[PDB]
Amino acid sequence: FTLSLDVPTNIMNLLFNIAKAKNLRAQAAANAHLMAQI
Repeated sequence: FTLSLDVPTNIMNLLFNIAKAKNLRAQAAANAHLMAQI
């Protein structure tokens, strides 16, 4: 990334999605250590 100033639409969407899925699974699989078992 250009000195940390590399957040284009092609990246933003990806980053937004990554953070989206990463946080989802983080607060799901890492919050109750059994919320992602079903």
